[PDB]
Amino acid sequence: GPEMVRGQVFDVGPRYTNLSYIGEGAYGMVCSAYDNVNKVRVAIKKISPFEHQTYCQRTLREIKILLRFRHENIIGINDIIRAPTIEQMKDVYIVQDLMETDLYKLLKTQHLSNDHICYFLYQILRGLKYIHSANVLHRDLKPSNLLLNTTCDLKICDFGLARVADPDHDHTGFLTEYVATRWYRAPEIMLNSKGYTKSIDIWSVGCILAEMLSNRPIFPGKHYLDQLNHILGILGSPSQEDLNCIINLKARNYLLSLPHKNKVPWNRLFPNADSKALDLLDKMLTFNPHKRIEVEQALAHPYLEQYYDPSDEPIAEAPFKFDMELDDLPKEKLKELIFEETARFQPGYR
Amino acid sequence: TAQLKPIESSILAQRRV
Ligand SMILES: *C(=O)CCOCCOCCOCCOCCNC(=O)Cn1nc(N)c2cc(-c3c(-c4ccccc4)nn4ccccc34)nnc21
Repeated sequence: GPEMVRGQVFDVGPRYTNLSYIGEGAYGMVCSAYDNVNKVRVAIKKISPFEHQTYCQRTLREIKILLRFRHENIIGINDIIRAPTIEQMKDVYIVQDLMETDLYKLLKTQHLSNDHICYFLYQILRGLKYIHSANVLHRDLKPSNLLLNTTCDLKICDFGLARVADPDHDHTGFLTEYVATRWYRAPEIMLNSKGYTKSIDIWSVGCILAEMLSNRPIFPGKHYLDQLNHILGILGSPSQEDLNCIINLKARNYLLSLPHKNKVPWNRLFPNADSKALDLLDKMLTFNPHKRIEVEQALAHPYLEQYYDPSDEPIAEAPFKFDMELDDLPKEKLKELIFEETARFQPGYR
Repeated sequence: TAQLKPIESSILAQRRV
C-alpha cells in the first residue's frame, strides 16, 4: 500500500519516499520527499480539487502557467503524479525542488542586513519581471510565498491565484474579487474590485519590502475595510486627482465619507532604513495604481543599481494570450483539461 | 531557521563573473 502522512494517503511511491509533513492549506497538503530516481530532495503538494469548480480552475491555471515558465527566480514543476485514467483521478501530486525556508520564517528569526534586503528585492522583481512579461498576474505575493535557500537564492512560488490577463483586452468588470492576502492587498482590490491590474503585484512587493526593513507587516488590517484604514493612516487621504481616477461611484463616495488623515513620513516609520530603499518603497506603495512604479522602472531604481542588468533578466519568449483565459467551464471539463495537461508525465512509476 | 550565508555564495551572483 501507499505511504501515509497524518492520516492522509500520499500515493507517490516508489519514485518518491521518506515523506515528512511540511504543511497544509486550502491549497491542500505539502510533504518533503526523496526522489530515488534523480537523487534529490523534493517538495510534494497533494491537491484534491475535483468537486469544486473554482479549485479546478485554479489547479489548471497553476499547472498551465508553471509548466510554461522557465526562470531561475520562479519554482519549476519537476513532475506531476496522478492516476492513469480520468475516472480514477481524485488527487494530483505536484513535485518541486525542495527549498530550505521562506521569507516569512526567516523574518520571524532574523533581522536582515541592507545587503540581504537589497538582493532579495532584486530577485523578487527579477522573477516578477518575467511573470509580468508573460501577461500573468501573480495576485498573492507575500513573504510565505517567497522560498529561499541559505545560499540566498530566492524563488517565487504559489501560483494558485495566478492568471493571464491579455492587455489587448479590457478586463474591467471581469476580474475575480478578493484576491491577495489581506495585508498585501492593494487599495484598488477594495475600490475597483473587478478591474485592477498587474500593479497589484507591485503593491505586494512594496509591502514585502516594508516587512524586510522592520520584521513586521506594514498594513496589518484585522478585516476587509480595516485594511484600507491602515493603508490610509500611513499614506494619508488620497488627493483630489487620485479620488477622481476612481470610476466606481460607490467606492469614491465611501472614501469621501472617511475622516482626513495625514501622510506619515517613511523615515518616521523606518528611521534606520537606507534612503534609496525608502524612495523605492514610496514608489511601490503609491495609492493610485496608474502612478505606481512598474517592474522594469523598479528594477532600474538606484536602490538596485548593483544588480540591475537587462541582458541577464529573461522575459517570456511566448506571452500568454486571451485564448488561455476562457477557463470558466464546468468542473468536469476542467478535469478533462487537467488530465490532458498532466499527460506528458505519464506513466509514473508503479 | 538561522545560518544565512554571504550573498557571494549565490548561484546568480557566482555566474555573473
Ligand atoms: C529556525 O528557527 C528553524 C529551526 O530549524 C533550523 C534548520 O531547519 C531545517 C530543517 O527543515 C525545516 C523545515 O523547513 C520546511 C521548509 N520547507 C520548504 O519551504 C520546502 N518547500 N520547497 C518548496 N519548493 C515548497 C513549496 C511549497 C508550497 C507549494 C507547493 C509544494 C509542492 C509542489 C507545488 C507547490 N504550494 N505552496 C503554497 C503556499 C506556500 C507554500 C507552498 N511549500 N514548501 C516548500
